[PDB]
Amino acid sequence: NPSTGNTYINGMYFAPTQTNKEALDYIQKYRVEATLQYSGFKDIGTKDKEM
Amino acid sequence: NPSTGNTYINGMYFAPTQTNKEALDYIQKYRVEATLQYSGFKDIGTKDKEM
Repeated sequence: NPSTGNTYINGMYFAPTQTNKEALDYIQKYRVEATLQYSGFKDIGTKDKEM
Repeated sequence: NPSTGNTYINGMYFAPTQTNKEALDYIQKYRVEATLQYSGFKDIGTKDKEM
């Protein structure tokens, strides 16, 4: 954000290395709870991963 | 920064309020010391303001 840049999040990854290429596959859904900007710490969805 | 949101600093304004137009125009130089990128907490100069 150009004004008072605080790098508001757009998304995420989870790095693949040689080993976890089997372990990152069993996780199908992702529940996230975050702290937004104008309100506090809300519970935000469980939608599927994006890959 | 493009590869990782880290927001390296470039400069530093000081906001002029109605009640402090005398104090800021009184200060000529500014001595700075911060955490650098690859070096440590070095000291860097005392150069004049730039207005």
